[PDB]
Amino acid sequence: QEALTTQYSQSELLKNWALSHCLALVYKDDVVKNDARATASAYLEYGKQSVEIYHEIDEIAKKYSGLKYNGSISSDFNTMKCIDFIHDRELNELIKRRVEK
Amino acid sequence: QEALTTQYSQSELLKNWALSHCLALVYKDDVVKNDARATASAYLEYGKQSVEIYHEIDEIAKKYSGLKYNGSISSDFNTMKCIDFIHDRELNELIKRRVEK
Amino acid sequence: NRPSFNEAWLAFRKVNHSVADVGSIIGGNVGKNITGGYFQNACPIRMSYVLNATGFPIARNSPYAKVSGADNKFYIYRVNDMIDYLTHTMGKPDLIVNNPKQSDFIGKKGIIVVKGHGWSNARGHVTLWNGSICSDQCHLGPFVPEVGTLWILP
Amino acid sequence: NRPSFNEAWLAFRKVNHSVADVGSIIGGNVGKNITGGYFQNACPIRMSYVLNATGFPIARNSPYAKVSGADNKFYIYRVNDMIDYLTHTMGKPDLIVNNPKQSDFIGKKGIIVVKGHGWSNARGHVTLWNGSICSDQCHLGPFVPEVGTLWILP
Repeated sequence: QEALTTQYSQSELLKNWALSHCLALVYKDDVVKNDARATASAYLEYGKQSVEIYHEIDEIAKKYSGLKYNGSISSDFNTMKCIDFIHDRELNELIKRRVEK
Repeated sequence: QEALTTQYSQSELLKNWALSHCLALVYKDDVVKNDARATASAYLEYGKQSVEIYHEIDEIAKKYSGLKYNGSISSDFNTMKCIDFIHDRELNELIKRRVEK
Repeated sequence: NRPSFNEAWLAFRKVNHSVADVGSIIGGNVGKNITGGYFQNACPIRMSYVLNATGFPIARNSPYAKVSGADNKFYIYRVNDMIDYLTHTMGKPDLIVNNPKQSDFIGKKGIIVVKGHGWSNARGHVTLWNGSICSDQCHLGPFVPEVGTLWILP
Repeated sequence: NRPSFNEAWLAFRKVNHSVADVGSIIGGNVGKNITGGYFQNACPIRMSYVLNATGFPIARNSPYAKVSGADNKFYIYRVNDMIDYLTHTMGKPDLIVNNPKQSDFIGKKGIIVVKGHGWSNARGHVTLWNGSICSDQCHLGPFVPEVGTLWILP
């Protein structure tokens, strides 16, 4: 199966990059980190934007990846940091602002 | 930090559940799987829907989690299955249809 | 009326285990959902077990999401639902404490509800309290309790 | 004109390693981005290394996304950009093959582009070809080649 990678709009690719890259930050396991890294690079391939936009998405991602989340069940809730991240107003505004459409 | 969990609308919670649950399916590492499982349960907590809607979201998730994705770099692209999954038309329609708003 | 304290405390212990073990103990749709990983917070499931075991079973047509166990009895799986269920079946609470601490509950025993902020998976918790400790004390910081509620069990 | 084949093949070997190693070899912003995990596909970076090393450097104002190495030369990091760059600098391709197979390219050597479907991270690949094998053969099934393009290197 070929993935849906070529079907995404430019801002969808940037949102997809944001999510996968954030997952690459929060998870410790190498196989998982590499997987998320590899997945993010696919969205970078199809982007029309300069590398600095991804650096900036990473700047915003690190404000979530550094958070400590707690619950009444045992977990660091790493996955949730990245889900909270992709709803971030500054992230969506950054993407909407972009110079390279 | 408390996560943003209580700020999500009902369909946003279902979308967040879909993503995290799919990540729980595709990754092999226990710590990562547990984390994604724990994260999904948080979105279930705040839902107003019966358990069968999550069972159905899982039915659709398994059509992506079972896919084989390939590339010119070494990876199973597991993360990408779940990103493709959350853009799924049947998933979004299932959520929009829901009996329990 | 209300479950006796002694029977409630005893019942809770049977399911005071990891959520996976709780699923094995209870079986049926509870077990299937825990095996599938759909349920990870055993808190409202344990409370349901207590009510079911002590002669105060959760009614099938109760307006809360629930699944059956191998016993064909019903298990509420959301904390908020479990809390609301108790508010509607238990009568007037015996102690309501704003900004509570454990020391406010010393000398009294029954069903405790704490609601607060700081948790990412829930608005609060429901457990048993024997006047000194909670029944799930071994499973329990960043949670800031806003309201503590106790229904005394005889 | 074009990079000599021998110099191109030699240059490619210096960077025929894991993308992490490629980052260590090249350094500068290439290395920083690979260390940060932003670049995972070394394919267009290796091709850039070849052009830079053989006297055909990628121009700074070339209309493609690029980063500098420790050498202060420029490295294109998208496969599609690398392909398009070649189309615009290399002149008329020497072989264009619809639905290509490796046997269509036997006896000729230079820069090969294959475009096809089946990959989730790219529309194709760019590498060197010596008449028998690709320079990155050791790093390379579900890819179905649609078009094969060769620029002969002397």
